[PDB]
Amino acid sequence: CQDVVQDVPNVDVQMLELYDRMSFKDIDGGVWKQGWNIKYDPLKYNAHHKLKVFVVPHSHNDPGWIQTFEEYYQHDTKHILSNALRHLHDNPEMKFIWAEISYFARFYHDLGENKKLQMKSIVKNGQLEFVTGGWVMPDEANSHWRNVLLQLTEGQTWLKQFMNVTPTASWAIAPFGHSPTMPYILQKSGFKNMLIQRTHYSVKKELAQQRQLEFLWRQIWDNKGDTALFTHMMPFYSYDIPHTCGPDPKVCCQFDFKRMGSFGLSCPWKVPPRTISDQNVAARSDLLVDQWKKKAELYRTNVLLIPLGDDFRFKQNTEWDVQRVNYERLFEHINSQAHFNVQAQFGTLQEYFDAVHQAERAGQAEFPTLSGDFFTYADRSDNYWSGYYTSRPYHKRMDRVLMHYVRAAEMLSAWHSWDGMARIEERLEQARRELSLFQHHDGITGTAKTHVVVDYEQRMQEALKACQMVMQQSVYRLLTKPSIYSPDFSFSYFTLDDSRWPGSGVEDSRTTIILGEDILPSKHVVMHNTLPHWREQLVDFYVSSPFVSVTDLANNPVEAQVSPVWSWHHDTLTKTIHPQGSTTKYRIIFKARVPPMGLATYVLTISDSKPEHTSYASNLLLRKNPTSLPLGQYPEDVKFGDPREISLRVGNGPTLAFSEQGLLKSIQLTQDSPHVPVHFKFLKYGVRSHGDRSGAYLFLPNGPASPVELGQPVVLVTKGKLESSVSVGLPSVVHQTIMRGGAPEIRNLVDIGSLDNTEIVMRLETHIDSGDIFYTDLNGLQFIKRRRLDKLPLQANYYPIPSGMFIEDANTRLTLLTGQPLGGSSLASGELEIMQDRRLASDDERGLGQGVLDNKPVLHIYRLVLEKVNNCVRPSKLHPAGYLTSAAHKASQSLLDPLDKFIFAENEWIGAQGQFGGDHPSAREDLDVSVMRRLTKSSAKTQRVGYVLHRTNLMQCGTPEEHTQKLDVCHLLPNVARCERTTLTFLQNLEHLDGMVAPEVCPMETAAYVSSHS
Ligand SMILES: CC(=O)N[C@@H]1[C@@H](O)[C@H](O[C@@H]2O[C@H](CO[C@H]3O[C@H](CO[C@H]4O[C@H](CO)[C@@H](O)[C@H](O)[C@@H]4O)[C@@H](O)[C@H](O[C@H]4O[C@H](CO)[C@@H](O)[C@H](O)[C@@H]4O)[C@@H]3O)[C@@H](O)[C@H](O[C@H]3O[C@H](CO)[C@@H](O)[C@H](O)[C@@H]3O[C@@H]3O[C@H](CO)[C@@H](O)[C@H](O)[C@H]3NC(C)=O)[C@@H]2O)[C@@H](CO)O[C@@H]1O
Ligand SMILES: *[C@@H]1O[C@H](CO)[C@@H](O)[C@H](O)[C@H]1NC(C)=O
Ligand SMILES: [Zn+2]
Repeated sequence: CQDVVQDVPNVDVQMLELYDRMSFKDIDGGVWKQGWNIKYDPLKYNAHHKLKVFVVPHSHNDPGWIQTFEEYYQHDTKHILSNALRHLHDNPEMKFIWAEISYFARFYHDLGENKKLQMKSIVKNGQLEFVTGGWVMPDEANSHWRNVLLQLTEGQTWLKQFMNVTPTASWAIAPFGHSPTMPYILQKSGFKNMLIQRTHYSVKKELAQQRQLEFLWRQIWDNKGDTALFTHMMPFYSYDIPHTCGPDPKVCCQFDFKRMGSFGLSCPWKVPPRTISDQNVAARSDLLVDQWKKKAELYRTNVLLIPLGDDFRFKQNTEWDVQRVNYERLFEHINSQAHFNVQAQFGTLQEYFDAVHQAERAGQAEFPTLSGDFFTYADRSDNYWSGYYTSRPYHKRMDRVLMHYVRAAEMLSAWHSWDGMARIEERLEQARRELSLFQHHDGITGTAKTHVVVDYEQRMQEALKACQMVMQQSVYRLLTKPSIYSPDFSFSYFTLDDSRWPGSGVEDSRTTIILGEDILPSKHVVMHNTLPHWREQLVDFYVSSPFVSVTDLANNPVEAQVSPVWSWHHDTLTKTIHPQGSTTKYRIIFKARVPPMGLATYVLTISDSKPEHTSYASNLLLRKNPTSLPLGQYPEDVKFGDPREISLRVGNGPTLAFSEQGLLKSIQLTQDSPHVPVHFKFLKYGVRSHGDRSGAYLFLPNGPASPVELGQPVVLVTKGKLESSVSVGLPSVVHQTIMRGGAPEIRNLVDIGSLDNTEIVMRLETHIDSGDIFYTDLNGLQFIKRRRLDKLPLQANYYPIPSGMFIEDANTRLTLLTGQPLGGSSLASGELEIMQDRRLASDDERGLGQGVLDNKPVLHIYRLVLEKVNNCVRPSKLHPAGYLTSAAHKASQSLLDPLDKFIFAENEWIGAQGQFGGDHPSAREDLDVSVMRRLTKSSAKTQRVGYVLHRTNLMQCGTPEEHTQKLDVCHLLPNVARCERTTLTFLQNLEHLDGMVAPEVCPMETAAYVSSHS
C-alpha cells in the first residue's frame, strides 16, 4: 500500500500552494472581464496543423429548482427529449449530450416501443451521448461521498440495463465549486475524463495563463498518481453560449441563434444574432473563428471544445432548426476556406476527449498534474458562494439521516432473497432514487424555491418510510425461528425509534413503550449495528413508567439509567425559555452491545418499585425565579439553584466545566491534567445595507459576527451514572452538551424564528496555537488542509463542513464532528466556527428570485473531541492532507451511522431470537462496509451481492490496537461460487479473485466486490 502520511506528492499545481501565491486581484481584463486580451499567432495553424473544433450541443436540466422535478418534466424536459429524438433521428450529423438520468429514465419509460427503438438507435450510433450518467448532476460541497456514489450507480445501472452504455466522460458544468471526491469516485468507476466549470475566476485566470486548464487531477495524498483523472476546466464565467465560444461575450452571443427575438431572448451586449446567409457568412465566420482561435490559446492541443447550450435549451423544434441550420452554414464555409485552417463539426464530449488524447499520444502535448479542491467558488468580485454550505439546514440534516437508513435497509434485507410479494426491491429503489435526486445541486444545497424544497422533503419522508418498512421486515425474518416465521409483508412488526431525527423539540414522533400491571409486563427491543465491528453504544427509549429494568436475551440484567423527558418551551407569557418535565413518560438508557453487521435483542420489564439494576438521574434547574417541576412517579425530586458554574464527569472520562450560562468553558482530559480552555459561544452575522446582499447562495456578511445577547438563560443539569447533560435555552438555540464517558455530544435545537437578515454561528474558542491553519473534510471522505487568507474576505475563508473540522498545534487538537453538512471556518488562531442557520430577506441575483424565509426548527448534532497529539505520527508541514485519530473517527461514525433501534409492535413475539451476526468477523476499526446490496432478484439461479469497502486512514499515536479478524466480504453469505472485484457501481468486473477471497483495501482506498452464490 501507498503511504498516505509521509510522502508529500510532487504535483505541478497544488491548490493550497497556488492559493498562498495568488494575489486574487479583480481587475477589468477587457471584453473577457476576468481575463486579458488574448493574442494568437495567425501562422500557428496551417494545412499540416489544423484546429479541430467540436461544437457540443447540450441542455442543462435541473431536477427541481424553481419548479419541481415533475413540473419541469411536464413543462420543459419531456419536450426537450421528444424533440431531441425527432431532430437527431432526422439529422444524422447532429449531436447532443445528456447528463440527468432521473429525467431520461422517466421519459424513456413512458415512450412507446417504436420510439424506444428509435432512441436506442441514436444512442448506439453515437448521436446522443450520455455524459456522467448519474441520476443527477450532484452538489460537490455538502454531499456525502456515499450518496455521490449512490446517485451515480442509480443512473448508470439504468443506462446499462436499458441503453447498454456506461459513460466514461463526466460533465459537471453547474455545481458551485468542485471536489476531488468526484475524480476519486469516477476513476474507480471506469471513467477516463471529466469536465468542470464553476471555479473561482482568479483560478481560471491563473491556470489559463499557464495553459493548465487541462490537468491530471490526483488525490492530495497520492504520491504515485494512480488516482489521477484527466480533467478539463472551462475557462470563462459561464457555460452559456455567450461564454463558451471565446473570450468576448458580445461576439459569442451573436452565435446563439435563439436570441433573435421570437423566442423572447436577447443579447445583453446589444448586438443580436443574424441569420447566416451567403452574403454574411464570410464576415460571420471571420468573427467566430477569431473567437475560437483565442479560446484555443488557453489550451495545449489543436483540438477545441465548444459547448453549445444553456438551461432547458432545445425545447422547441424551431430552436433545434435555428441552431443547427446556422451552424451548418458556418461549418460549410469555414471548412472549405483553407486560410482558416479549421475543421469544425458537431461532436460529443467523448469525441472531444478521444481527439485530445490522440494529440497527446502523437506527442503534441504534455499535461500538468494537479491536486487540491476548488472551494470556495466566487463567480465575480467578492461574491463567494459559501452561503449554500448552510442554506436549508433541516434538509441537509435529513440527507444524512436518509443516507444511513438507505444503507441499513439495503444491508438488513441483503441477507435473504425476498419474494416479489414482499416489495423489498420496489421500496429500496424508491428510497435510493429519492435520496439520489436530493444530491442535485439545487437540492441538498438549499438553493430551491420553497415549494420545491417541500417536494424534496415529501420525497425523502416517503423514502424514510420505505426504509423503515424494509428494515423491520428484515429484523423480523432474521430473529424469528424459521419454522415459526409467518410474514405479512404489509404489517409493521417493529417500529423504528430514532432519538435524533426529527428530534426532541422538532417533532413529537417517538412511540412510548407502554407497560403496566394491567396491560403489558414487558417489551422486546432490537438494535442493529451496520458497522463491521462489535459496537457498544448507549441507547434510549421512552417508557411509561420509571420502574423499568433491562435484560439481555440470556435474561442477564443490564445496568440502566432512567431520566425524565424534558421539553423546552418558549413561554410567550413569562418571556422565558424553560424546560417542562413529563409526569407520565420517562427515558430509559442502557448500553447495547451489538455484533458486527448484526442484531441484539433486549427486554424491558416493569416492576412496582425501583429495580436493582436501574439508577435515576438527578436534575438541577438553575435560574432566578424557579417554579416547581413535578415528575410523577420519578423517584428523585428536581433541585433548584441560582445560576452558577458547574463541573461534570461521567465514568472515567473527561471533566467538563460550564459557565453560569450553561456553555462549555473547559475540558480536563484526566484527573491530573490541565483544565484546557474550550469555550462555546453563539454569535450572529448580519447583511449589508448597501451593495450586494446575502441570499441562498452567497454569504456577504456586514463584518465579523457579534455576540448573541444571552440575558439570564435557564440551565438544566441532569446527572446520571451512565449519562449526564447540561442544557440551556438561549435565544434561537436550545444548546445541549451530553456526556456518556468519552467525547461529549453537542445538540443544538435551532429555531431562528423571525430573526430577519441573520446568520447564527456557533464558535469554539481555544488557546490552541493553530495560527492560520485548519482542516475540513471533503464529502466525508478526506480531510484537507485549509489556510485562512487575510487577503481574501471573511466569506472566502468559509468552507463546507460536510462531516468535520479540526485545528491543532504541536500538542493539542480540537475536532468537531458533524451530523449534517454546514459551513464553517477558523477565522482566528485557536477558533473553530460552524454556521447553524441563516434567514435572509433578499435575493442574491443568482436566479432563485427569493430570499430564505422558510426556516424551521432543526436538531443539529455534533461530537467534540479534544486530544493530545504530541505523540501522533503526522504528515509533514508541506503535506496538503490531515487525518483523524481513532477517537474522532469513531465519534464521526456515532453521528452518521448510529445503532438502529426497533420496538416490537405486538404484545408477544413468538419464536424470538437473541442475536444475529455473532459469527460475523469484527474488522479493523479503519475499515467500513459502506454498501452491502443484493444485486439479483429471487428468480436468479446465481445470486449476487455487492459490497463497497472503504478504508480510511487514522493517525498512529501509540495505541497498540490488537486482535481484529480479516473481513472477507465474499464469504459473508454461504455457498460462494465466485468473487469479483468490480467498479464501484458494480457494473464491470475488473478481477476474478482466487480462492473467492476479497482482499482488504489499502488506507484511503475504496474497492467493490461482488460475490456470487449457488
Ligand atoms: C430565466 C431567465 O430568462 N433568466 C434571465 C437571467 O438569466 C438574466 O440574469 C442573468 O443571469 C445570468 C445567469 O444565467 C444563467 O443561470 C441561470 C440560473 O440557473 C442556473 O444557475 C443557478 C446558480 O446561479 C443554479 O442554481 C441552477 O441549477 C442553474 O444551473 C439560468 O436561469 C439562466 O438560463 C436561463 O436564461 C437564459 C437567458 O438569460 C436562457 O438562455 C436559458 O435557456 C434559461 O432560460 C442561465 O443559465 C448571470 O450570469 C447574469 O449576471 C451577469 O449579468 C448582470 C447584468 O444582467 C451583471 O450585473 C452581473 O455582474 C453578471 O455580469 C457578468 O459578469 C461576468 C464577470 O464580470 C462577465 O464575464 C459577464 O460577461 C457579465 N454578463 C453580463 C450580461 O454583463 C444575470 O444575473 C436576466 C438578464 O437581465 O434575465 C432573466 O431573468
Ligand atoms: C451491448 O454493448 C456491447 C459492447 O458495448 C455489445 O457487444 C453488445 O452487442 C450490446 N448488446 C446489445 C445490442 O444490447
Ligand atoms: Zn442547474
